[PDB]
Amino acid sequence: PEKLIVDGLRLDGRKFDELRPIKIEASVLKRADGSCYLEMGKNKVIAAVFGPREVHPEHLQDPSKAIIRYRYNMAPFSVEERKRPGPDRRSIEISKVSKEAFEAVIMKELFPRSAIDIFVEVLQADAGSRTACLNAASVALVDAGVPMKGMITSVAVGKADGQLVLDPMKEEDNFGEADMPFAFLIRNGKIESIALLQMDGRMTRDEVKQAIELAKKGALQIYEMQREAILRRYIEVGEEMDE
Amino acid sequence: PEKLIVDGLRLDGRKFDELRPIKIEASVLKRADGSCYLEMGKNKVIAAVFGPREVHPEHLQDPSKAIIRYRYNMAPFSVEERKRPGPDRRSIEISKVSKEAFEAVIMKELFPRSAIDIFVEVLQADAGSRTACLNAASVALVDAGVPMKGMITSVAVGKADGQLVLDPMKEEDNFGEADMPFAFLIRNGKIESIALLQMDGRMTRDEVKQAIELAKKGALQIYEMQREAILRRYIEVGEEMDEITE
Amino acid sequence: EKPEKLIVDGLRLDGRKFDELRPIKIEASVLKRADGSCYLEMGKNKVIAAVFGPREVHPEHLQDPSKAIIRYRYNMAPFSVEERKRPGPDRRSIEISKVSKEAFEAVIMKELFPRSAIDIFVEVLQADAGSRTACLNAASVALVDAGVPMKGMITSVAVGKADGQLVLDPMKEEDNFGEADMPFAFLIRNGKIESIALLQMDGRMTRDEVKQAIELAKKGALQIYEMQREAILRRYIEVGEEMDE
Amino acid sequence: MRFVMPGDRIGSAEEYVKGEGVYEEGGELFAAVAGKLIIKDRVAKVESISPIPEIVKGDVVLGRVVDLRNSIALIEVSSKKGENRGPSNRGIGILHVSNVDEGYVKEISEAVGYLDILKARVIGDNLRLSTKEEEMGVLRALCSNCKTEMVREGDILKCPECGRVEKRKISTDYGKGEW
Amino acid sequence: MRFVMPGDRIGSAEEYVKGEGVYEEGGELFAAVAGKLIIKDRVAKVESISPIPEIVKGDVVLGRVVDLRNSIALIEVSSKKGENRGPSNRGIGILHVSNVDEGYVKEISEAVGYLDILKARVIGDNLRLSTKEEEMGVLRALCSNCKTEMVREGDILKCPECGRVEKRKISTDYGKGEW
Amino acid sequence: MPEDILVDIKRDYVLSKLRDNERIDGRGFDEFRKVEIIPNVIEKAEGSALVKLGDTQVVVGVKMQPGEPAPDTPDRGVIIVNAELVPLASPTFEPGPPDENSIELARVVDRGIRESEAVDLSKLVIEEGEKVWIVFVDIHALDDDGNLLDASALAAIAALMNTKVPAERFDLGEDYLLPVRDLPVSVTSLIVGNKYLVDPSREEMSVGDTTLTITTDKDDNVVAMQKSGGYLLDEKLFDELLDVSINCARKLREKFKE
Amino acid sequence: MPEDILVDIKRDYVLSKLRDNERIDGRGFDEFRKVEIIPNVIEKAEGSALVKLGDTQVVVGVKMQPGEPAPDTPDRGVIIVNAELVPLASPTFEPGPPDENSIELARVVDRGIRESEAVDLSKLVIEEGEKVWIVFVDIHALDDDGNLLDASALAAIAALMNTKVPAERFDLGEDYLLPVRDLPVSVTSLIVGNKYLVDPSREEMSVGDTTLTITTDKDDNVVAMQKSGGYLLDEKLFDELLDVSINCARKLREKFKEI
Amino acid sequence: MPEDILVDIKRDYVLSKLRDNERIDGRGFDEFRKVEIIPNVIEKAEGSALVKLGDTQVVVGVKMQPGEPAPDTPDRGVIIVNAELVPLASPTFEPGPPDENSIELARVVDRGIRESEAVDLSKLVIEEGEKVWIVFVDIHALDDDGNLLDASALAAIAALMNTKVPAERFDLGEDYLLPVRDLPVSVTSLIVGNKYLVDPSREEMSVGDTTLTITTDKDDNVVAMQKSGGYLLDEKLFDELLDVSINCARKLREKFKE
RNA sequence: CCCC
RNA sequence: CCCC
RNA sequence: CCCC
Ligand SMILES: [Zn+2]
Ligand SMILES: [Zn+2]
Repeated sequence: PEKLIVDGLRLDGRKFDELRPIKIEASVLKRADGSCYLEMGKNKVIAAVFGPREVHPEHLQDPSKAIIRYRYNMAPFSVEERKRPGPDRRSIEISKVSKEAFEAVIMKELFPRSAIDIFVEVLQADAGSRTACLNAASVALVDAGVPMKGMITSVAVGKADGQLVLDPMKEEDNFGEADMPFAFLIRNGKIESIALLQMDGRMTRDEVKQAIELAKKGALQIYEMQREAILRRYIEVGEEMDE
Repeated sequence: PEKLIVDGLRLDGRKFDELRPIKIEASVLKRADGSCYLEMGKNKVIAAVFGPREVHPEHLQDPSKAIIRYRYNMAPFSVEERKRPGPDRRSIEISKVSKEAFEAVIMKELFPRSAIDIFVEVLQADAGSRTACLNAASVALVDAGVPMKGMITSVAVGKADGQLVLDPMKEEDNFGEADMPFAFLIRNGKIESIALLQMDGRMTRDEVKQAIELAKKGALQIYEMQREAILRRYIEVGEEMDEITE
Repeated sequence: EKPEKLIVDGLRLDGRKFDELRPIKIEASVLKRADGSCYLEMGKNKVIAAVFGPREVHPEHLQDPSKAIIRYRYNMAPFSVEERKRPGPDRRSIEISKVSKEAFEAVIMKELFPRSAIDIFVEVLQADAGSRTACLNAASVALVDAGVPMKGMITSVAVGKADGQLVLDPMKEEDNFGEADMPFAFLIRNGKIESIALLQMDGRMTRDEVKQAIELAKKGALQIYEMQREAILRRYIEVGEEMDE
Repeated sequence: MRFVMPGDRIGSAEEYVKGEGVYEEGGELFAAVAGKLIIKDRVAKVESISPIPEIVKGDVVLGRVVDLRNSIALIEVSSKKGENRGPSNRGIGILHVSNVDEGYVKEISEAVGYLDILKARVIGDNLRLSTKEEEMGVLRALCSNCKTEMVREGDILKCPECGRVEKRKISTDYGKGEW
Repeated sequence: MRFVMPGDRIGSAEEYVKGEGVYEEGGELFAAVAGKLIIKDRVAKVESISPIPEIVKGDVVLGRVVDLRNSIALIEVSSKKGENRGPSNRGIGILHVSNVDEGYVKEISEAVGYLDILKARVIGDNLRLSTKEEEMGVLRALCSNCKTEMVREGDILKCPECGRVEKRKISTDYGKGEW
Repeated sequence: MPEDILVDIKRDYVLSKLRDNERIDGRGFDEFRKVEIIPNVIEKAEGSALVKLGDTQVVVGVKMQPGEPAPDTPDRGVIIVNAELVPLASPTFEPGPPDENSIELARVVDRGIRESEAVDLSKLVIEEGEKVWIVFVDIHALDDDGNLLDASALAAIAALMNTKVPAERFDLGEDYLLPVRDLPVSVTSLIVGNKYLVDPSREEMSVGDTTLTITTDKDDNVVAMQKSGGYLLDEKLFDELLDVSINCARKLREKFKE
Repeated sequence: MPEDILVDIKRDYVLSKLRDNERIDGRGFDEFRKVEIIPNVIEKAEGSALVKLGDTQVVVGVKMQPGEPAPDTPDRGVIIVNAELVPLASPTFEPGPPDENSIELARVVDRGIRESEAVDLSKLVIEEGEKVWIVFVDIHALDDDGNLLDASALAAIAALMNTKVPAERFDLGEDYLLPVRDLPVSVTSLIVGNKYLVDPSREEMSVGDTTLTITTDKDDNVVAMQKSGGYLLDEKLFDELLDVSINCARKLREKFKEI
Repeated sequence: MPEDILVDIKRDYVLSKLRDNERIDGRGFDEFRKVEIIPNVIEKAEGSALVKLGDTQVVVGVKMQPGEPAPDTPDRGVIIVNAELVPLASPTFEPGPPDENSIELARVVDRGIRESEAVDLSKLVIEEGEKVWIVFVDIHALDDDGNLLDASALAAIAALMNTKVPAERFDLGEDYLLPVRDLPVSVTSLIVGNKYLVDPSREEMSVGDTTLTITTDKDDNVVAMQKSGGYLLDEKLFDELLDVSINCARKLREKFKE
C-alpha cells in the first residue's frame, strides 16, 4: 500500500513481463461436452461447454447460424467477503463481452438453429478471473470439438507506479493506475486480431500502444500452455482407444 | 419449558396417544370444484381443488397423464408475527413434497394433457399445519370427485421429555426432540403404504419404528372424520335432489 | 413545510384564481423514431409521450382475434421528483397505467386492426401535481399525431379542494395540504365534452361538491383541448410545408 | 348403506365388471370415487358425489368455431349440456358441411363463422358434430366487418352498428342467452 | 507429429482439397478442430479429438414417434448409434409405410404407435427411415389405454396391469433396453 | 379463450334480461345481496373479520407491531393494506405476485380508510419520531362471486373495529381497542351502457369488467371514487349513481349495529 | 425432450438387470461408490471440501463473518446452508434462482447438520445481544452423476471440519478451529417397486425420481429423514431400509478417520 | 425478423457506399454530426443537461443527498450511474429496466467519470466515516438515432458541470457549484472490414453492432476503452483509430467550453 | 405505506 | 454503486 | 437461516 514497485520487482516477486503460475487441464467433467480446469495464480476456474444442442423452448433460434450463450458465475466462497449468489451487473456485463469474443471465432454458420452454451464458474477469485475464465472456456471449446477459426487467449496488462505490468495481481489492481484485459485470436502460431479489449485507467497514447505489445507476449506464453493441455488430452483419447 | 409431560399428561391435558380436536367440513366454496375447511388444534386451513382443466403452456402438459400442482400458502395473519406474502424456501418445499403425496394416488392416467390444481391456505396456523393442509386437501379432492386409489391421511408424531406423542402442539414442536409428519394411503379402511414421510430431530432406530405405529393409529382416527365429512356431503346432495322434487 | 394558508385574499399560493390552469405548452411530433410523439409541459410538469403501431404482437397468445390491444406504461424518471426515486414499477405506477390504458380503450377504434398492438409510452421528466393528467393529455396528442383512428379526443384535468374552495388544476402545495384531489378525463367530440373516460378521487368531498367539481373540470378540459387542437394544427402545417417542401 | 369411499373394496374382478367409478388392481375391484355403489347385472359402478362429464355420442354440446376449411368446420368444444363441470374429453370436434341442415350447402361459410358460438349434437367420437336440428346451430355471431354482436331478424342476422346482414345456420336459442 | 490445433495452417487451397475438420480463408486451408491431421489423395481432413456426429444414409438411429399422420409416421430422431454425443443434424425424419417392413403393410398405425420409441436405419436423406430389417423396430411402447409400458410376449405386445394387447413392428431388442 | 364460450352465453342472458329491465336474480338495480359480517374469526390475529356478500367470501386479518415512522412524518404511524386474490376463488386466479387487480383492490380499500381518516394514527405513537405502531391490513379472498372489492372494504373496517393493540406482548402497557372514528363503506356498480347494476354477481360480471366505485364516510361525504374498465361513463348516469351510492352506503352502514 | 429418449431406454436396461437382481455396475444394493474426501480445496474460504462419490463431485466452501443474531434467538451463532446446481453440473440445468430441487438439497444438508447439533451454535456468540458469528455453508455441484445429496452432506460436514474462524482481521481475537461435535451423514436410496438401491447413480435415476434419505449422527440416532418423489413407500420396505441405511452411515463415517 | 428485413436492405446500401469509401450522408469518416448541449433542462434537479446529437437525444439528471459511504472508503462520497433505454427511444427497447445494454452504457459512462477523477469525492464529505454526498446520475434516452452512448457521455459531463450541491436544503451550509476537475469525452466508432466510422448512425448500425469506444480526459490521456460486438479488431486499425479518436475528443471539448 |  |  |  505504501508503494507498488520496490527495486523493480512487484510485491510477489515477479518481473514486469512475467505471468503468474498457470495450470490447465482439459476434460475434467464427465457430464459435459468439453471442459477445462485452470488456475492463474490464485484464480481457480472451470469452464464447461454443451452443444450444439437443440435450442428451446423455441423461437430464440437463429435459422442461418448458431447462437452462443455464456454465463460467468462467481461462487459465494470465491471472494474475501462472501458474495451473494446471483448475477451482478458486473456479471451480466462480463458475460456479454466474453460471449462476444467467441462469436468472432466459433464457426456458428456450421450449426443453424442451435445453441452452443458456455458456462464458467470461478471457484476462487483473484485479480484477473475474467481473464482466466476466457482461457478456460477456450480450452473447453476445443475440448468439445466445436469448429473454430483458431484460439482465444487472454491476458490482463496492468500498470503500477508508472510502469506497465503483465497479469496484474490484486494489490496492483487496487492501487494501480490501469487495468486492461485483452484477448487475441491466435491463428497459425501467431497473434492476429483482437477479440476482447477493455481498458479503464489513466494511460497515454504511447502507453496504450506499448501495453498492447506487453500483452501479446503473455498470450503466446499462455497459448502454448493451452496447446500443451489439448495435446495431453489428445494422448489420452489416443491411449483409451489403443488400450 | 419446565417439563412437557408430568404425571402422564401434556400441557393441554392429552395423553401421549390422543389427537387434538378436529373439525372437517367439505364442499364449502362455490367456485372450486371441490373444497374443504379444516380445523386441527388451533390450525385453520381451507383447501380448493380445480380440475381437470386445460393446461398451458402447451409444453408443460403430459401426453399421457394429468399433471398435478399444489400450492401451500400461509396468510400474513396466520402466524404470531405477520408473515410477508410470497414463497419462501419452506413453502417451495412443502408444496413439492405435498404434491408428490398426491401424485402417488390420483389416477392421472384418466386425464391426459391436463392439470389438477390443488390450492391450500392456512388462515391460522399452529403446530402441524402441513398435516392439516394434507387432510383438508384429500377431502377436497374427494369432494371434487377426482379419482384416487384411496384416501390420503396425515398426522405427525413428536417427541417430548423422551416420550413419543401423537399430534404435537406448539410448545412441543418448539421444545421437543423430534417432529415427524406422516401421510398414509388408505384402502379398505386399512393403512396400506406411506405417502409422506419427513423427520427432523433425534430418535433411536427403535423410536422411528415405534413412531410409525403411533402415527398409524392416529391416522386411522383422522381418516374416520374425513370419511364422515364426505358422508355428510353425500347426504346433502341427495337431500337437495329431494328438495327440487318438493 | 406546509403553507398552512393555501388560498389567501381569494388567490392561491402562486396567484392563480380558483379556475385558472397553470401555464401549458404542447409540442407535437418531437420524437423521430416513434410513430407519434408529444412533448408537453404543464405548470412544472414536463412529460413526453411516444406511440407505436398498430404493430405485430409477441407473445401473440396475448393478441386478440377481433380487435387491437392497447398498452400504456406511465413512467417517472428518477430525477423527476424531489427525492430521487427508484426506477421501474411501484404499485402506484401499475395502477395509473391500468387506468390510463382504459381511457383510450374507450376511444381508440381497436376493431380496425385485429391481432395488433397500439402501444403508448409516457415519460415524466419532471414531476409535479397532476402529472397523470399531463401524461394523459400528452398521449392523446401522440395518438393523433400517430393517426390512430379515434372516436374523438381525450383531455384531462384535476380539480382540487383548498381551504374549503374547489380549485382547478391543483399544484403541489394544494395537493399535499388540500382536502381533495380528483382527476378527470373526458371524451371530447364535436368541440364539446361528451363522456367521462377517466375518473378518480380521494379526500373528503360533499355530494354537492362532487358535481360542482365536474363542472369546474369540464371548463378546464375544453380550455386544454383547444391547446391540443392547436398542437395538431401546427403539425398539419408542418407536414404540409414538407411537400411543398 | 350403498355409500362407498375411494379405496373401498367392492369385490373380486372375477365377480363383477369394472364400470364408471371403479378401478381394478391385484384382482380386486375398488371404488375410485365417493358416492353410491350400484351393481346392476354383474356390473359394479359408483355414482360420483361430483361427476366429471364425458362427451359421447348423443350428447348436446356447445362450442366456438376456431377454423374454417372448405369441406369441414373446426369447432373448439368446451361444455356438455347437463353439468357445469368442464368435461374431461374437451377439445376440437368437427363440423362437416353435410351435417348442417338436411339440405345442400356449398360452403360452411354459409352456415358457420369464425368466432361463432355453436350448439351441436355429437354424431360420433373425436367429437363429430351435427347441427341439422332446429335446436342446433349458431347461438351468437359477430359481424364479418366491424365485429359487433349481431341480432337475429327473423331468418337472418344483421348488426346494429354497421347494418350488414349475414346468413348462418341459426339456433332457435340464438340471442336467448340459453342453450 | 500429425497433431493440430484449430488455427494451425495446413496449406494453400490450390494445393490441398478441404475435408472434414478443415476451413479455408484467403486461399489457405486451416484446421478447425484439434486432432490428427490426415492427408490422402490431396484431401486434407482432421480427425477431431471430439467428433460431432452427423446422421447420414446408412446409419442406425434412435427415435420417438411424435406424430402419426396417414401412411406416415414422423419420428423425432435423437441419437446416432455408436456415438454418445448428440448429433448436429437431428430432428424430424419420416417413416413411410412402404419402408415400415418388407412384407406389405396398410394403415401404418398397426406398426408404429404414438410416442413409441424406435430403432431405425436411415435409408434416404432428410432422415427418411426404414424399419424393414429385423434389428430395426419399436423398442418400447405404452398401453394405448392405461399408458403402462408394454411387455413383449411372443409376436405381440401385452399390457400387464390392463391385459390389453397391441400389434407392432417389433425390433428384436424390444424391452432389452439396448439398441 | 375456452373458459369464455360459457361466459359469452351468460353475458347474452344477463343482457337479454337488462333489456327487460331485470337482474338475473330479481334484485332491484340498487339492491345489495345478503350480507354477513363475522368478527374474531382469526384469534392469533390482532383483529379480524369474515364478510359474506352473497356467495362471495373474503376474510381480512389485522396485525400490529412496533416500527419506524415515515421519514417525512415522525408523528402518527402506519397502515399498510395488502390483498391476496390467490387461486382459492376463481380459476382465473393464477399463482404468484400481485396482479393489477390485487393491487387496485388493496389501494381502493386502503384509500377509503386513509382518506376517511377512520383511524387516529397520531394516537398509535410510541416514541415521537422513533417507535410507532404499524397496522397491517391483510385481505384474503376465499370465494369470488363478484364484488370482492366491496366485501373487502366491509371486512377491512369490521376487522379494524375489532382490533386489540398488542401492548402487553410488547412491554408497552395494557392492551386496548383500536380507536376507530369513522366507517368507510364503498359501493361498486357495474355500468353497462346507460344503466347501472349495484353489487354485481360474478355472472352479471360476464358482461364486462366495467365499473364505478364510490366510497363515503359517516356523514355521507364522498371520500374515494374509482372508475375502472374501458368504457365511457355518461355524466348523466354518473350523477344518479352518486346519489344512489351515498344512499346504499348508508343502508350498509346500519349493518354494523351488529 | 429428445434427451428423454436416451433415458427411457437406459431405464429399460436398468429395470432389466433389477429384474435379474443386479445393478448395472455390479454393486450390492446396499453398496456406495468409491468415496474421496479432499479438504482445503479453497484457500481464501475458511473451510472447504471437494468430495467425489463415483463420478459425481461437489464442492462446498465455508465463509464466516460477524452479524446480528435472530431477535427471538440470541446467544446462538447462525448457520446458513445454500446450494447451486449450476449450468454445467448437468445438461439439464437452467440458470437462475434455485429451482425447487436446488432448495430441498440444501434444506436436507442443513437439517442433518442442525438436528445433530453438529456445530456448537452457542460458542459462536460475540456480543450476547447483537454481535454473533455467521456460518455460510455454500454447496456447489460440479459433476452430477447421481446422488449429489449424499455427496453434499458429506462434503459439507467435511468442510466445516476444516473451518478456521477468522477472528483477527475482524479484531475479535486469534484464529481458532470451529467446534464440530458430531458427524451428520446421509444415506439416500432409489426405491423401485419393492426393492431399493442405496446410493443411486445418474444412470439408475432414469428409472425415476423416487428416493428415501435417512441421516444419522455419530451415535446411530436417526436425525433427519426425507421421502421424495411420487410413490407409495412400503412400510416393510421402509423398516428394512432403515437399518441398512443407519449401517451404511457408519461406514461412511469411518472414512473420516482417514489414516 | 421481421423488422430485421428492412434493415438488411439498408445494410446493402451502407456497404455499397463503403465500397466507394464514402458514407450515406456524405459525412467524413472522422466527423460527428451536429452536436448541441443544453444545461439546465430540468430544474428541481441539482443537475441536468440534454444532448441532441444528430437525431439522437438524451437527457441526464444529477441528484444529490446525504448518505453512508461504502465499507472501504470512509474518506469520500460516491457516484452511481444508471441508465434506461426506454421504449420511448425505440420500438425494440424493453419496458422494465435493467436490460443488458442498459447496464453496459451506464457502466462505460461511469468508467470515464470515475476514471477521469473528474469529481472530487473527497470534497463531498459531510462528516468522515458516516456521511458524504451521494451523487446520482441517471441517463434517460429520449430518441435513438445511433450512438446514444457518446451522446450519453457528453450529456452526463454537461449535467455534472452544471450541478449545484443542495447543501442549503439539507442544513449543511450555502449551496455551491459542484467541484468538477476533469472532462471525460467518449468517442464510439463503428467498425466493418478494415474501415472505421464516425460516430455511427442508426442507419449505419444496420451493418452490425460491431463498435469501438475510447474515452479521453482533458490532458488527452485515455481513461477508458471498450471493444464491443462480435468481431475481430485488426490491430492496425486500432492504431489509427486511437489517434483519430483522441483528436475527435478535442473538437468536442471546445464544443463544450464556449 | 401514502404522496410526488 | 465500484472491485473481486 | 430455522420454525410457525
Ligand atoms: Zn358490423
Ligand atoms: Zn393397459
